[PDB]
Amino acid sequence: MMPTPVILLKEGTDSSQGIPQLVSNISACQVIAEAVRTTLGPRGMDKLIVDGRGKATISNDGATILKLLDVVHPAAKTLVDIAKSQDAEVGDGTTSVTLLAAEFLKQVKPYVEEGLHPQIIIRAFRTATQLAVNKIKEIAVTVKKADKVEQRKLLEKCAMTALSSKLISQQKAFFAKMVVDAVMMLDDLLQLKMIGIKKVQGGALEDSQLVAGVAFKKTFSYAGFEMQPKKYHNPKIALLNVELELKAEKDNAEIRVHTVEDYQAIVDAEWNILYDKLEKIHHSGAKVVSSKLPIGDVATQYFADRDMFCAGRVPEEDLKRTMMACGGSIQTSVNALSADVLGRCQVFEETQIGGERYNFFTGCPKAKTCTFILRGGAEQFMEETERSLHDAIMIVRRAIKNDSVVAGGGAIEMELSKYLRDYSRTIPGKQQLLIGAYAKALEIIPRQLCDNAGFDATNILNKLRARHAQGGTWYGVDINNEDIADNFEAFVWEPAMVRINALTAASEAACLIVSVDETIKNPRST
Amino acid sequence: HRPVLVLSQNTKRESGRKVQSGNINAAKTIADIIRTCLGPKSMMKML
Amino acid sequence: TLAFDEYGRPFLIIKDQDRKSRLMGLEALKSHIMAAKAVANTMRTSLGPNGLDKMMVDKDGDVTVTNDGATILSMMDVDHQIAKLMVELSKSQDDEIGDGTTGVVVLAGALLEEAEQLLDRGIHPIRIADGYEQAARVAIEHLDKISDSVLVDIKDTEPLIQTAKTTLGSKVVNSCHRQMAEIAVNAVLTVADMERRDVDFELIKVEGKVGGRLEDTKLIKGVIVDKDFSHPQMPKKVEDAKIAILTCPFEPPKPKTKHKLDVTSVEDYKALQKYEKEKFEEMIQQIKETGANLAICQWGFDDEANHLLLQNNLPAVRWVGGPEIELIAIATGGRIVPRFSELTAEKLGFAGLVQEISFGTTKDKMLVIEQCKNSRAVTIFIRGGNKMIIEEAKRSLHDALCVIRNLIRDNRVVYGGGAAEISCALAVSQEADKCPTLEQYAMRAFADALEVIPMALSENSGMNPIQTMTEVRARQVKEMNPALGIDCLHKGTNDMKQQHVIETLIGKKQQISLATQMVRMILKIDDIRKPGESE
Amino acid sequence: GMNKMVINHLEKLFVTNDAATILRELEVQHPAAKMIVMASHMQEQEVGDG
Amino acid sequence: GPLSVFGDRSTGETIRSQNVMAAASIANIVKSSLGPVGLDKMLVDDIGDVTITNDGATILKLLEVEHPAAKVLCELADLQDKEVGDGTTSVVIIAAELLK
Amino acid sequence: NIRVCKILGSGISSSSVLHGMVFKKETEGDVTSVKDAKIAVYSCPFDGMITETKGTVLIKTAEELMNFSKGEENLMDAQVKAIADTGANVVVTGGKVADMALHYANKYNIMLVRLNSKWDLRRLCKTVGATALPRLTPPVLEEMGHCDSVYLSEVGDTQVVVFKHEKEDGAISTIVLRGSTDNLMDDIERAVDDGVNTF
Repeated sequence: MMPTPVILLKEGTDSSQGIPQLVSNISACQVIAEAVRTTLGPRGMDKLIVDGRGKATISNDGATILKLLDVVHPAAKTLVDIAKSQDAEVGDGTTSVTLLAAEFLKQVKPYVEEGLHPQIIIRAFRTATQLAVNKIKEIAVTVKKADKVEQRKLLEKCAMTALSSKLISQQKAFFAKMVVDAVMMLDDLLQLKMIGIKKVQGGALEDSQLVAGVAFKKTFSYAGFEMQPKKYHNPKIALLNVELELKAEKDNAEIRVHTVEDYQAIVDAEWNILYDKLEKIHHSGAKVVSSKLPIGDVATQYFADRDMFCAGRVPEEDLKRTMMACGGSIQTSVNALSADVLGRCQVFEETQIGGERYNFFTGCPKAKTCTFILRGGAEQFMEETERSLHDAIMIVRRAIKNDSVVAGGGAIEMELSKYLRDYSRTIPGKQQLLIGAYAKALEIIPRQLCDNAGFDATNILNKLRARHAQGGTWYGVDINNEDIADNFEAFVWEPAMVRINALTAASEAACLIVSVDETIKNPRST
Repeated sequence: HRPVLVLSQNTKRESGRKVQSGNINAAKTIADIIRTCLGPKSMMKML
Repeated sequence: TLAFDEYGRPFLIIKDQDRKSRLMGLEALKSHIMAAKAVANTMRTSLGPNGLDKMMVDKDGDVTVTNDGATILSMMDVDHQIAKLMVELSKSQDDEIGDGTTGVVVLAGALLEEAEQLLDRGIHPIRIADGYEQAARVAIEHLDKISDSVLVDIKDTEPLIQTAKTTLGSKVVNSCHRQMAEIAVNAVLTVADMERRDVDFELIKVEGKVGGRLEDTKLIKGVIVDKDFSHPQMPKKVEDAKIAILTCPFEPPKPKTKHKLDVTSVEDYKALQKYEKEKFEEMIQQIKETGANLAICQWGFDDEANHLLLQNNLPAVRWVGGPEIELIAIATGGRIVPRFSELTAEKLGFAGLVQEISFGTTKDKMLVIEQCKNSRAVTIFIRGGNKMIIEEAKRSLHDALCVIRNLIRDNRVVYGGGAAEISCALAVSQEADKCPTLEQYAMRAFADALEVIPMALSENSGMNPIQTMTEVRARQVKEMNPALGIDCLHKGTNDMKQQHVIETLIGKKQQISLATQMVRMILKIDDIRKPGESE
Repeated sequence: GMNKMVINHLEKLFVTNDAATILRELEVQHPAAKMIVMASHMQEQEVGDG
Repeated sequence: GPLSVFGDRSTGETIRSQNVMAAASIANIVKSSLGPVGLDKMLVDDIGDVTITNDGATILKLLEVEHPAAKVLCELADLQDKEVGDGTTSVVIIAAELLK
Repeated sequence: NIRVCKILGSGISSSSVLHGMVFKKETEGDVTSVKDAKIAVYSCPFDGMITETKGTVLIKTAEELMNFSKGEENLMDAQVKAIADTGANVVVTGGKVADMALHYANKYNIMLVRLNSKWDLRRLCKTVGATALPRLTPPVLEEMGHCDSVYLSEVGDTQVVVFKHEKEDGAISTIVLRGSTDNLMDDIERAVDDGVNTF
C-alpha cells in the first residue's frame, strides 16, 4: 500500500532486498542440489526425466540432469552454469561440484541471517580456496615409468575408475581395455573427433566391438544395388564428389536446336558425358566408389558389369573419417584421378549385425580414426552406454598427458579439511568461523558416498576423522567391506585436475550468491 | 485443484523502511488538510 | 515448501512446479514392478501350444487377429515410460533371433516379480540387480553344456523340418503343420549361402491373394509380379522366354535438358514427321535382332509401339516397378539395359514357361514362372479364406524362416518343452548355496523366476503347476537328468527326445541376456519426473 | 557495494554492480526521472567512469 | 495400490521439513520485538480495527495460523501467560530453535 | 584496438592477453598449421564470378555442350594457381567456398578461413597489413599481410583460429577471459573496458 505515487517510476517491477532475499537465494541453491544428491558414488541411482515430446532420458550424469530441470529461479541457475563449464574442463566434476557448491552456502546460511556482512565471507572463501588448492598440489603423486606397462596400468586404472557410477557392473574390464587402446590409435593431438561411437540394436554389452576403420549404414539405394557382391580381400577406395546422374545440369543452360541432326546429337551427348566420367573412374582399381552425391541407375549398372561396388549419399562426417581411416584423399573432379589418391584396406564386407545392413572397412595399418560399435537391448540402454564411453575416453585422454593423480573417494577431501583446520587454529578473530565453515563443507563428499548406500555413515565418518588425524591420509570408504579402505594401495586414483577445478568452480559459485543483495524482475513477459 | 500449503491465507505484511517512512508520510499527508485553518485570515472550507 | 517461504513470499524453483510430481522412496521401485505385472499378465496368456489369440483394433478401425507377440505389443496405447521399455525388450529379441516374442516378457516380468520380496527384506536395490548377474552366469554356462545336432544342410534335413514344426506348432496354421514346414525349409536352403552361413532376406519374397485355402500355399521357383500385357490380344503363353529387361520408355528419345526445337519451314515440319516414324520402327527391330521374345519394361508404351509389338510377335508388359525389374533380372540371370541401342543378346534373361493366372471373377493376372536356371531367389504364394488368416500366415512362415536362418548361423540346439528352463533353475539352486555371503536371497529368486515358463505353460495346458513341477523336478534329479519337459496331451511320455521339441541354443542365450539387462536398467531408478497437465 | 540481479524486458539476466549497465535495463517511465538518468550517458561517453 | 483415503497424505521428509518452516514462520513474528531495542507492531483486521502491541501473547492470539505445527507454538505462548504471567517472548524463540 | 574474447572454462587465473586476433570459426580444410603465413583477404566469394546484368548460357550443338564444363575447371585452377605461385598461405573470404574451390585449395596447400562479419574482415586487414580485393584472386604480389604463427586450437571445447603476431605486436590486442559462468566473464569484461577508458 506504500508505493502509490501519482506517477509511477518504472511500471510494475518486483524488487526484493536484504536478509530474506539472501536466505531465499541460498535456499534455491539447496533445493536444486537435491536433483543429484542420490547420484554420487558407485552405488548411486539413475533418474528418469520426461521431456515435452514424451521421450524419457535415463541418466545419472549431473551434466545431463541439471539441463532438464527447467530451472527459472535466478539463483538456482548459478549451480547449473558451473556444470556447463566443468563438462568441458573436467568431466567427472559434475555431481561432486554441485553438491559441494551448495554445501558451501549451507555452512554459512545460519550466520548470514544475523549480521556477518558478505564482504568478510567472500574474502574468507578466497583465502580458504587458495589454501585447499595448494594442498592438492603438494600431495598428488606422479610416475617415472612412462612408455612401460606401468603407464598402461595407470591408464587402465583411470578408465575403470571413470566407468564408476554408470550402468556398468561387470563390464569394466571389457570397456576399459578398449577405451585405453582406442585412444592410443590417435595422433599427438588426441582429438576426440577421430573417435566415433555408433549404436546398433541387438546383443549384449559384451558383444560390442571396436573397429579400427569406419563403417556406414547403407542409406537410400536404387534398383540394381541388390547386385555388386560384397566380398573383397584387397579393395581400393575412391572418395568422390562427382555427380553420376544422367539429369545433371548446370541449372542455367538452354540448348536451342534448329535441325534433327543436332536433336539426336544432344540426346547422345548427354549419355556420352555421363559415360565419359564413368570410364575415367574405371581403370583405377577403385573397386569401392563412395560419394556424398547421388549415384544413379546408369552408373549402378555400369559398375555392376565392371565388377565394381558403389554407394552414394554418404555423409561428409563419415567420408572425412574414411579418408583418415583409409589413408587417401577426397577428390572432387574425376578428370585427374590416379592411383595416388585412392585408399586401401584388406576387408570390405556388408554384415547383418542386429538385422540392419552395415558396410565395414578394416585392415588399414595407417588408420588415424576408429569407431566403437555399441550393442544393447534398447535405445535408452545403448544411449546410457554411449555416455559412459565418452567420459572414460575423456579421462584417459587427459591421464596420458597429465600423470598427476590423487586418491579417489573422500580421502583427499578429509585431508583438505585437516589442513584448513590446522590453518584456522592459528588465526585470531572472525576468520575462525569462516575458514572452518569452508572446511566443514568438504565432508559432504564422504558423507554422501555413504548416505546413498548405508555403510553406517555416522561411525565410518568418525573413523576417517580418527585415522587422518593420526596416520595416513589416503583412507576412504570401501564398497565391498562396510568400513575404511586405503584407496592409494587399492589404486583408486583420479586425475588431480578433477578436484583442483572442483574447488575453483564451487568457490566462485558461492561468491556469486552471497554477493547479491537485491533482485529486480521486469514485469514485461509475454 | 490442490492448494499451496500456506499459513495466514490472504494476509499481507509490510516491514522495514517502507513502514518507518510510510507511517510518517501518512501523517504528513493528513496534516495538510487544515493547514490554512490556523491564523486570523483563514478561509472557509465547504464539506 | 514450494510457492510459500518462511517470509510469506512465493518460492519458485522450476517452471510450473505446481504441476509436477516426484515420489522416490521405495515407491518408485514398487511402481515399476507393479506396472510390469500388468504387462506380464498380458503375454502369459499366449504362451505354449494352447496360447490364446488377441484381437487388435487399430486407431482407424482396422482389425487383425494375431498370435505373434511382435504384432500384439507393437499396437499398445500404454503411456508409461517403463512399460514402453518392456515392448523394446520384445523388439530386440525379434530383431536378433525372431522367436521369443512372448518369452522375454514373461521371464523379465518374473525377475521383477520375484525381486519384490527382496526389497521388502531390506536388500539394497542395486545389490539385487548385481545378484541377478551372479545367478544368470550360472544358468548361461549350463545352457551350453547340453546341446547336439546332426544337421548338415545338405540332404539330412529331418531335424530342420522338425525345428520348423516346433515353431509353427504354436501358430494358427497347424492345418498345414507339415506343408508349411516343408515350404520354409525349401525356401531358405535354395537361397542360403553355405560358404558364409548368410541368408539374404531379400531373396525370399512373400506374396498372397485372398481366396482358396491354406493348403494351396505353394513355393514358386521364380518371381510373381502384376502382369498387364500392353496389347490386349497378345498371346498369354511363352514356352521358352528370352527376356529383355529395359528401363526406357517406348517413345522417341528426348533430351533431359531444355530443348525448344525451332521449326520454320514446311520442309522442317514434314521432315520431322518422317524421322519420328523411323524412330518407332528402329526401337522395336533393335529388340528382335537379339532374339528376344518377351520384353519387360519399367516404363509405359506409346500407341505406336503396341502395334509394332503385335506385328513382330513380341509380347511385353508395362509399368513394372523398381524392385520387380531388379528381382526379374537377377532371377533370370540377365542385366538391366539402359537404352534400346545398347540391347545385346548377352544381357537377355533365360526362363521357361511364362503364364498369367486368373483368380475367380477378378482380374489380378499374376505371373508364374515354371522353370529357371540356377535361380537364387524364390517366391512364396500364400492363399487363405479371409484377410486375417493370410496376414497371420505371413507371420507364421516368417518365424519358420527365421529359425531356419538361426540354425544356419549356429547349428547348436537344445531341448525345449521347459526342459532347458527347469534344468537351469535346478543348476542355479545347486550353486546358489556356494556361497551364501550376501546374495543367497537374490540367487534363489533368480532360480525361482526361471520356472515362470514351465508354470505358465502348465496353466495354459490345463495342468496344476504344483502337481506338474514337483514331479518333473524330482525325476530330473533321481536319475541322470533326461530331457524331460511337459506337454498338454503328454504324447505318452514327456521325453523331449521322442517328441522332437527342438529350440535354438543362441535363441535362449539371447532371451536370458536381454531380459536380464532390461530388468537392471529399470530397477536402478528411484525418481520419475513426468509432466502433468498443460495448464 | 552489493551486486544486483536484474532481468530486463527481454527475460535476460544481468548480474553486476556497474550502474552504467543497470540503469540501461531499468524501464523508467517517469517523465522527469529520465533526465537524471540520461545525464549519466554523457559521463560515460566523456571519460568512461564516475 | 494406494490407500483409499479421500484426503491428502504426506510422509517422510515432507512433513519433517514443513514443520520446521511453519515453526519458523511463527518465531519470525516475535524475534523482532525482543528486548528494549525491539520495535512495536500494528495489527489491522479486515474491517479496520487497529491494535498496537509488541507482546508475543496478544500478537499470536490475534494472528490466525493454519499449519498444525504452528498452533503448537501459539499454545505454548498461552501457557506461559497462565503459569507465569510474563516473559512470553523467549518461549517461542527458544522452542522454534530446538526444532531447527 | 583492444578486443575481449570470452571462452568458458576455469576461473579468472586462466585469463591472458594474446597479441593478435582470435576467431571462433572452422577451417573447412586440412591446412590448419601455417608457418609462413602470407595472408590474402578477399571480399568476393570463393566460388567464381558471374555477370551483373542477367546471365544465360545458350548451346546450339553437341561439341559446345560436351566441352562446356571443362572450361570451368580450367578457369578455377588458374585462378587459384595465380596466388599459389606468389606464396599465398591463407585466403580469407566473407563468402562461401565451392566444392571445386576446396579441390584446388587442397591441391595448392592453401588454408581457407570464412569470416561472415564485415568488421572482422576489416580488422584483420588492418592487423596483418593486407588489402581486401573485391575481385577474383589475381597474382597478388604486395597486398598480402604477414603473421608469425597461424594455427587452430581447441580451447574450452571450442575450436578457434588464431592469427598470432610476435614481431609486429603493436597492431591489436585481444584479452582472453576465462570463467566458470557467463555472468563472471561479462562482469570482468566491464572491468576491462574501465581500464581501457581510464588509460
